[PDB]
Amino acid sequence: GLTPDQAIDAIRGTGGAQPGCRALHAKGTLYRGTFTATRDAVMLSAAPHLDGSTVPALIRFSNGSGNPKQRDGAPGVRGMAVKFTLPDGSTTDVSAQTARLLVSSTPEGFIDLLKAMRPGLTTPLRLATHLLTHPRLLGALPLLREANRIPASYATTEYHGLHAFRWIAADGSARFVRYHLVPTAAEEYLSASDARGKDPDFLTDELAARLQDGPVRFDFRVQIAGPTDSTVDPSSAWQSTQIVTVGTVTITGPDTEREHGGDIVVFDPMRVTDGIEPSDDPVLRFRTLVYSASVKLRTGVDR
Ligand code: HEM
Repeated sequence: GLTPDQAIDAIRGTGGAQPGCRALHAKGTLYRGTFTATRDAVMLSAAPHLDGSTVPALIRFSNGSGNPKQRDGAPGVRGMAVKFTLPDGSTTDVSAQTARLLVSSTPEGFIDLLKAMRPGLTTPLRLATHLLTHPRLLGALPLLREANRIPASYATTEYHGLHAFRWIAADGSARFVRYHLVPTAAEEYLSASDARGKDPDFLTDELAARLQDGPVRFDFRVQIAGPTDSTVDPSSAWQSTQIVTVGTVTITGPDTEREHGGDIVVFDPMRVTDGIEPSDDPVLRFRTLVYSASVKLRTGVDR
């Protein structure tokens, strides 16, 4: 179907894939913190970072746009990606953003919507046409709106991993889960009016001041799949309400140790670890390949 390079082309054609920048989620900042799982998390997965010990956590908050100069006050998706360092030095990532469900069940559908939302030219028509070709999306309009809200702070909105992951415990038991990173701070958003007058990078200024005041916390919750919940379609709503907090990410300040010299920081949803396996999700599988392409472009090195 769609190839990694074609995805990058589509992204570039919409304003992303800027020189030296992540093709998408170009604008973002790194923060330092730690993660500690609840005592029962070990019953769900044998992953080392979920055994109750405290591990290092690198967090990047970003704007989904491919434009590194994207204004924070403009409508748009926000991202929160976390990289956990394990005892043996290896790392595992959790990638999440503001939409509750993926707009499409396939990489092809996603890219088509990305292009339909390209220049402001005839966007209304292009989007309308896309919707007629993608009925399911047309029936969840409120979710598309929710995904592009303007948060008062990166710390005052929630993020979702969307894809299902298979969590396997030491006893060999397994369950499929979807990731949700929820703030302990009250959720808060800005009106179009208030957002309009904000500085272009008001979210990073806000977060810097917020952290100076004290740590920021996000609870890591997993939604456990129900009997008819699809483990392969991230655009499909789940009926399960079996959602449990498995840990907390405590962020204490901006990072200054990473992305210097030749250090490359990439949050890949496929970077799992023992006790966690990716589902047969086509978008999930496609992402690692597209990210490798995006990284190669911004760094020059490939993997
Ligand atoms: C098939 C569709 C998708 C494509 C083509 C895509 C592409 C990209 C690209 C090119 C980047 C910049 C990567 C880099 O250079 O490090 C990126 C970043 C990101 N993507 Fe996706 N993505 C897709 C779907 C998703 C989904 C469904 C999520 C939801 C969890 C997501 C969450 C993120 C996040 C959180 C980042 C931020 C990375 C950071 O701050 O370092 N992406 N994506």
